[PDB]
Amino acid sequence: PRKGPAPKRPLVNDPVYGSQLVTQLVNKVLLKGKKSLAERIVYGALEQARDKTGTDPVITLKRALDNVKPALEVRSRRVGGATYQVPVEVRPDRSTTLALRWLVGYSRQRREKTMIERLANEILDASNGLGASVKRREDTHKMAEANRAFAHYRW
Amino acid sequence: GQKIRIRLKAYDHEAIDASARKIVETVVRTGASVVGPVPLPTEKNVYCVIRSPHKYKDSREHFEMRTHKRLIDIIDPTPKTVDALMRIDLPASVDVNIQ
Amino acid sequence: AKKALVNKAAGKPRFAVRAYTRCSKCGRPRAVYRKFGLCRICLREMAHAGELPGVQKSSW
Amino acid sequence: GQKINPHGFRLGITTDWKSRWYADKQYAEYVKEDVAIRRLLSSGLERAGIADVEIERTRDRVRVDIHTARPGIVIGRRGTEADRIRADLEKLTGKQVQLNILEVKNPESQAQLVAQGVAEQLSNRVAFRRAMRKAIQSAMRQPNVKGIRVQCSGRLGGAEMSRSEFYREGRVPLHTLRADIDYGLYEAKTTFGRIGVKVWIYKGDIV
Amino acid sequence: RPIQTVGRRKEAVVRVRLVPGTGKFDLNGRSLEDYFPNKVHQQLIKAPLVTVDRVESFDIFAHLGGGGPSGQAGALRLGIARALILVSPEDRPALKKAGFLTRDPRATERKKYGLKKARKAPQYSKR
Amino acid sequence: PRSLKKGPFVDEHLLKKVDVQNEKNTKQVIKTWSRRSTIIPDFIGHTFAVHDGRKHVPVFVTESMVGHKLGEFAPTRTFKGHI
Amino acid sequence: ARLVGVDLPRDKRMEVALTYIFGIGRTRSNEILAATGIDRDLRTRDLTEEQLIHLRDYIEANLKVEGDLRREVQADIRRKIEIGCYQGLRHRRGMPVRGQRTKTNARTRKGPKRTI
RNA sequence: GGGGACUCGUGAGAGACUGCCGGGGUCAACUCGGAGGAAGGUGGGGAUGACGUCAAGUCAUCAUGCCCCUUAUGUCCAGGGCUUCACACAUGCUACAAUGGCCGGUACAAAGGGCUGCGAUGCCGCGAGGUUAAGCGAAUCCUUAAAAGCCGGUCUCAGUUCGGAUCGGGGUCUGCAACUCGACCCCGUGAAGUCGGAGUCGCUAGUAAUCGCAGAUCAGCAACGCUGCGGUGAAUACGUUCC
Ligand SMILES: [Mg+2]
Ligand SMILES: [Mg+2]
Ligand SMILES: [Mg+2]
Ligand SMILES: [Mg+2]
Ligand SMILES: [Mg+2]
Ligand SMILES: [Mg+2]
Ligand SMILES: [Mg+2]
Ligand SMILES: [Mg+2]
Ligand SMILES: [Mg+2]
Ligand SMILES: [Mg+2]
Ligand SMILES: [Mg+2]
Ligand SMILES: [Mg+2]
Ligand SMILES: [Mg+2]
Ligand SMILES: [Mg+2]
Ligand SMILES: [Mg+2]
Ligand SMILES: [Mg+2]
Ligand SMILES: [Zn+2]
Repeated sequence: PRKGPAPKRPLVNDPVYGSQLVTQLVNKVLLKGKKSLAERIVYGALEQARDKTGTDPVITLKRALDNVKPALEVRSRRVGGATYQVPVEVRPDRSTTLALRWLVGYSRQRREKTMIERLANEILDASNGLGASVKRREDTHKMAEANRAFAHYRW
Repeated sequence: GQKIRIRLKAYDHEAIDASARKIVETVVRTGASVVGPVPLPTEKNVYCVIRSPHKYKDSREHFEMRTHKRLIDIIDPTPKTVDALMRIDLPASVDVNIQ
Repeated sequence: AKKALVNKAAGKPRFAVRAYTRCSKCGRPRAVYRKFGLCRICLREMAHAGELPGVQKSSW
Repeated sequence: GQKINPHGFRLGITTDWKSRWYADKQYAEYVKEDVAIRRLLSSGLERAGIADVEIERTRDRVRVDIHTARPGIVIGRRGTEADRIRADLEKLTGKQVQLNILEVKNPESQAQLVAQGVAEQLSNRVAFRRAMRKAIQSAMRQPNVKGIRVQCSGRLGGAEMSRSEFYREGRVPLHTLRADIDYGLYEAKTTFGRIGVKVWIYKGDIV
Repeated sequence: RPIQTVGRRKEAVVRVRLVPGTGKFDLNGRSLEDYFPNKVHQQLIKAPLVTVDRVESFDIFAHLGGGGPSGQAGALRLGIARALILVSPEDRPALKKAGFLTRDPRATERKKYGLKKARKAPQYSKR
Repeated sequence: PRSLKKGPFVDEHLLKKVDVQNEKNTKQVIKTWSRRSTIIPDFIGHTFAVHDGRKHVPVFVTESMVGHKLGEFAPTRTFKGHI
Repeated sequence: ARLVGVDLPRDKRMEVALTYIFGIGRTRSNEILAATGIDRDLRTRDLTEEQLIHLRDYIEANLKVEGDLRREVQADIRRKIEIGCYQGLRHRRGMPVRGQRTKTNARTRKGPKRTI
């Protein structure tokens, strides 16, 4: 707002996995207040995954998130008679949240029966670099690289 | 024993306490016994009224009612204090029951 | 409201389902309570005047 | 208007309810006749200058306290009008009544009387611009007045367009809850209509 | 004189009755796992305990009432946080740095008139 | 009154205007203002005059409509169309 | 597998598969499968011919089916039309018969929007 | 039975006041950060609407200056109307599903209401409901089982085991009376609706969202409206270029 940034909300360690990204991805998945439901979904995704991964599931999900992490986005601005976009660097806490928000949004429209294994194959194909959010990464990246010419308007 | 039970009731504070603690005390000087005043949870009745006489829904006023309940439960029964209990100048806003 | 109407409301109409309640002070046919027998405006100003006991404002 | 009643505010904080009783089931028909008794005592008695009316009611014995400016008219020739209003109250309530017309210890700092004085003088059709000033002077001669605001609204002398103006002095904190502020409002009756006279009188924080 | 601690989160009331023992958490005469099925709840059931590393002893007991699942979980966590310091006068700064003895005051605020909920407002419809 | 324990509801101001005519076997019409009486199988072939709100409409209870109410057969509001 | 003329699609379970019948719902299926002894959890592709005999008589002797409900419903709405009742007139004119609001509604009894 | 341990109830109070320490600032107002503290800088919310503006609204709460009727604009009663219907706008509820449908089992509340009443249990009816009747003017008894939630099974992407408008038939309750025009229940019937253009709205935390519960008015109720109570419960805010 006007008076500086607002304080962020801490998120405690997951009981199943000594990691925070699970606790935060489940909260992203959360809708209407079904923490229990979203949590069993995330856990079921990882526990379905370990069979086809062999690697530890949070290690696999980190591999996916390192792929789908944005670096430089295309934030808009209008100066004269024509609006255009500005390539701007994305700080990591925004970048990871945006990446896994894309994951949730495109796992809500992927083609299987239900979202448990939908998200499961999303995680594995993002750790292997083939997915829909994966291709969004390098299309948003190239859209911003094609507007790097306007990076000299950094507000 | 549990032969006499009163249910002093009123609308507000500093009336029930005065009517109980210092006016039912007039019996213990005769050798009786009370267990002290007993507070009872207070109800809260709520209304909501349109402020304007016409056309304004989004402006209201709230009016409420508190009725405070107390019990005493004097125990020791004595024949010469029944009349004493009957002859008590209760304050105007306090009502008394006998059980 | 109208004086004939307040008289009708105060009377004993046939077919008791027909009986209704008006304001105790102005005869308003709407927004009248039962524990108060008194409409909304003529309850507001009466309670502000404090002429009916046990009433105040609130804040929770 | 946009000002709430200071009485409505400080009811239970600074000031007290005019009527004190208890009821659960027959409160409605106590209020029914309470409004009637206020109509009765406010109808035909305006000369006495009513200040306020207390009602007490306890197990079929009622006590009607009345504070007015002049206890003289209502009593009359040693009980020629007090018993008259007692009888017209008996035939109304069906209940033995302890009527007690006491006093107002000073009828010039007590609002709900300043308003009626100003209103009667307006009905007498002399300048409200002298009325409000003399109310100010009469209200600054008591040992305990830290402020008074007088406000009159209406046609105010046959003007085709109404107007509402106020005078004040001292401090009258209507937004302060610890402020003893007594409010009065009376409807002056005149040849061209009705004039609102509202007075706030501040008598210290609290005692 | 055995201890008696009271814990609450938003309405839930728990009455913790710490006893030195072997570890047996029968809240309201019922087991942790079957009472609260949420791993989210039974991390914080023992989080104040694992903070001081005294899990394997001092079995507790509490009467549950009011609110919901997260309310009862927070109530019990507050109860244990204010329970350990009565039998040990040395873990107070550690528990305070952990920030578990805080009551966590967060109440649902009232609905206000002119709105569809506490803050949710009716549709504007400028014209 | 729509409950199958208290029977139907038929106006007593109508019952003894229809029975005294059924007994002497006449088909005179009774000019009535009762939209609420439930027609029972005692007005078969009989002609009523119902008050819809402005005038009267005749109704001829032939053989089957007897299972409805008198006020159902009385159009009151007058609408034809906006054009 | 034509049961009575509704031709149940295969790969379906009894308790809902019977509900496609015009006149037999889920609560009805709870008794068509109760008085015949046919379990709720089954595949209709595994339906025995002897069992289809066991319900080829119970339905026709204790229930009522396609045709002899449609005929009845058109018959009595036709009766309301012919008797000149309020409901019959309303049904002819196509706006709601149960006293529904006819000012910003009645779209279900009428058609799509007209926008005169 | 018993006990003042605890809760809770509700009375009196204490505590939060830049109070103390570190830094900056004329040593000021103040400001950043810490110790203690449940709460830290106004702890959160509410009540609170300065002078006035809109000849803003209300002559239909009430009062009222002038104008107007008196076999009528007064007044009583039965009906019908204020609920209509080619359209248009406004505010809402249900949906268009698998973060779900259904079956079964199984937990965790808050606030209110009750004598013209709450109807515990038992029995009858599939159910709305019906009957006997205990207790309760209520921290006692009823309302009351809260619902979303968890476990297991079925359903398997379909205009469906979605949706529940719509219609026929049969009913309960209230009310003298249910057609105009009440609510609730059962069976079968099973529309539009597959996420809504231009445009536009609300929301910064126990919030949005979502889920029930309660009340006023009220015999009954179109209660999806209004005011309240609580369960679960979020994501974002770099910042002021733009609106
Ligand atoms: Mg202020
Ligand atoms: Mg508006
Ligand atoms: Mg105007
Ligand atoms: Mg106007
Ligand atoms: Mg007039
Ligand atoms: Mg009439
Ligand atoms: Mg209307
Ligand atoms: Mg279940
Ligand atoms: Mg049964
Ligand atoms: Mg399931
Ligand atoms: Mg359905
Ligand atoms: Mg369709
Ligand atoms: Mg679809
Ligand atoms: Mg009601
Ligand atoms: Mg009524
Ligand atoms: Mg809520
Ligand atoms: Zn009134």
